[PDB]
Amino acid sequence: SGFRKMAFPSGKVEGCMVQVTCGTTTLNGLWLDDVVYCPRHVICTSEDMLNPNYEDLLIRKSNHNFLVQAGNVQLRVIGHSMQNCVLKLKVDTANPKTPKYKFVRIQPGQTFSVLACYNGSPSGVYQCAMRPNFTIKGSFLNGSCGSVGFNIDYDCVSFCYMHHMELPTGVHAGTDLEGNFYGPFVDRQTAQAAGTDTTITVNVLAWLYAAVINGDRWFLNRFTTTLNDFNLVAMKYNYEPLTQDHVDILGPLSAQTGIAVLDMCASLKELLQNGMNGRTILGSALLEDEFTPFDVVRQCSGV
Amino acid sequence: SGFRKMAFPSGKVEGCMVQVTCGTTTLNGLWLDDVVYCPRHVICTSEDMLNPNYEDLLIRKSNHNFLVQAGNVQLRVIGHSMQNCVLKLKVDTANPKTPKYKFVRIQPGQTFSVLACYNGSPSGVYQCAMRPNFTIKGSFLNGSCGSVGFNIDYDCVSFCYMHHMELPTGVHAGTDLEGNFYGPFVDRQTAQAAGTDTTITVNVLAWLYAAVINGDRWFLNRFTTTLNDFNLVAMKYNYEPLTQDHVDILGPLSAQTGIAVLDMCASLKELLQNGMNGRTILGSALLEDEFTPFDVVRQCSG
Ligand SMILES: O=C(N(CCCOc1ccccc1)Cc1ccns1)N1CCc2c(F)cccc21
Ligand SMILES: O=C(N(CCCOc1ccccc1)Cc1ccns1)N1CCc2c(F)cccc21
Repeated sequence: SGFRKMAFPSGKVEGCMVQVTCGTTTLNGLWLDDVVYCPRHVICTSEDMLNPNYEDLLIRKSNHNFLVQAGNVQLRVIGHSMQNCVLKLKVDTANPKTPKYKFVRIQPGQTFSVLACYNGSPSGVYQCAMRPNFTIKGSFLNGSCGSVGFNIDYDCVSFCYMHHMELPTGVHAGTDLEGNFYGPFVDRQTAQAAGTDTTITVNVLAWLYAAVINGDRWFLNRFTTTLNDFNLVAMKYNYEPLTQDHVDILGPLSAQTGIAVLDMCASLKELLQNGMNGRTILGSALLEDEFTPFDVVRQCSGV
Repeated sequence: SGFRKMAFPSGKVEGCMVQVTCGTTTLNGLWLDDVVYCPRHVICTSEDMLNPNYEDLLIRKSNHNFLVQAGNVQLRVIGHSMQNCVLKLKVDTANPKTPKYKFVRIQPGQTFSVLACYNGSPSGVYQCAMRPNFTIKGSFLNGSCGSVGFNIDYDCVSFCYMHHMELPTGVHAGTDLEGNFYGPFVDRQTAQAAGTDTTITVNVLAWLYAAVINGDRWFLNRFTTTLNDFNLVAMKYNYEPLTQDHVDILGPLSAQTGIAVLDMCASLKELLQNGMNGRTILGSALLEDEFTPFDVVRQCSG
């Protein structure tokens, strides 16, 4: 019993965090095998950030202009290249703590754990969702760039996010580990702003299934809905469209609980209309959208 | 920017988690040097749990009654003893990944990270507070017993909690690593209930200071209160009394924001009475009480 925002155990990632310095700029890098990955803006001054030409900034650098520290130990850089918005530093030592890993690009609505780091030293771990507007609602201060997001499956770490910047609303933007930004954002100080965000409907439905599994049914009703009528209503509350794919993904939870997906949809419609009337669902007074169907299954009793 | 419930990185503790089996009962243990710590109820059958005589149940056990698995590797048990409600198994191998550590007992209102584990295998990490009623609002299924709570300072792990049981309301109870329970609970399956809980006032005020630091300001006011009048309100709404010590601990945040604690109390006083006026504070439609003043400073300025 209980239901918590739970992160993956972070130890496999902790052993990969290093500090990268170029000039007066320090941030975090990810040391896997003999490569360190970090945001390419490490090669920029503050002045450079308005209109950087990364090709021109990088060609002026030699390997020894990059200082990489792994705990107490300096790693020697013996090569560098840029891939999209990520700098890849070849080092002369393979990380002996490299876990089984892959690089994955996630889609909006997917969750991951973030290891927030400063000066190559891990500070804290929390769970995030990729918002529909391609931002994350993290907790990051100056010095956090190059902190990573990940999932773990068996003993395999799937890296999906690297932190690059803060937007004016206090949310965060970054790239996959191939250096491609999530969303329309750029590693340039421009007037970019987060789009108006929306609620991740499939996740809210998963979390309502979690509430049922943990023994709460107060919010159900005697109605059903068509998928189209559900979407017409939900969109009036700035909820994401629910697709047939989402309905399919919810099948196992439907089966475990005996509540048809469109019957849970009718429940959600009524919750948006009514509020909670002084009640809570899994300890929350609002509808939670940062647990995926997978996350509910992961955490909840299968009974 | 941003404000998130954050756990400590768990790697130092991951390297200490093992599986302990006695008969048909399997749960998690903590392997530090050549000793494995786990709940003593591992020595019980389901029948024994109704009215266990732990003294007798342990005397009847030998080293050979215990299996300890560290990953793929069986550790041989070469000694056993009990300290309060914790079983200590001496093993033939010192854990090479033992961190610098201490055992500390925490106070209600204090926070810690939990590494939730099953079959000696870490599955997830989250942040908890020790509630005033000495329970924790965790997330634990069968097989989680022996999962631990901890804080980290520099390179030193301070272990403060070991999971023992679930209560009927779905909250959790356990011990410090010396086997002393938090709260008026016993390791027997008999009728037990969480006391009516109360809200950790100093933590709510800390979180209101966090909201101000993150530019959430709407609940500030000109109008203020006394400690006495505030505490009359606190008592009405099942909040813990606010002490002068609490007021002192919040001093940094008072200074940073220009908002006196008793002015923030009047804000909180209005929120408990008048409510939240449709609104949210840091994305919450409840008053959050599981961030300490230290946790806010740690995350906002660090
Ligand atoms: O948002 C930030 N910074 C760093 C600002 C200083 O950037 C620099 C950059 C280079 C040298 C010295 C200083 C503050 C953060 C808070 C929490 N997370 S990152 N950055 C860093 C990268 C970036 C962009 F490419 C575009 C817009 C903003 C930003
Ligand atoms: O709450 C639990 N259990 C385990 C029940 C099986 O206990 C046993 C114990 C021994 C042998 C066979 C079976 C369910 C949990 C859910 C989430 N966290 S623990 N326990 C185990 C210990 C305990 C007490 F000392 C007093 C009351 C309840 C419990």
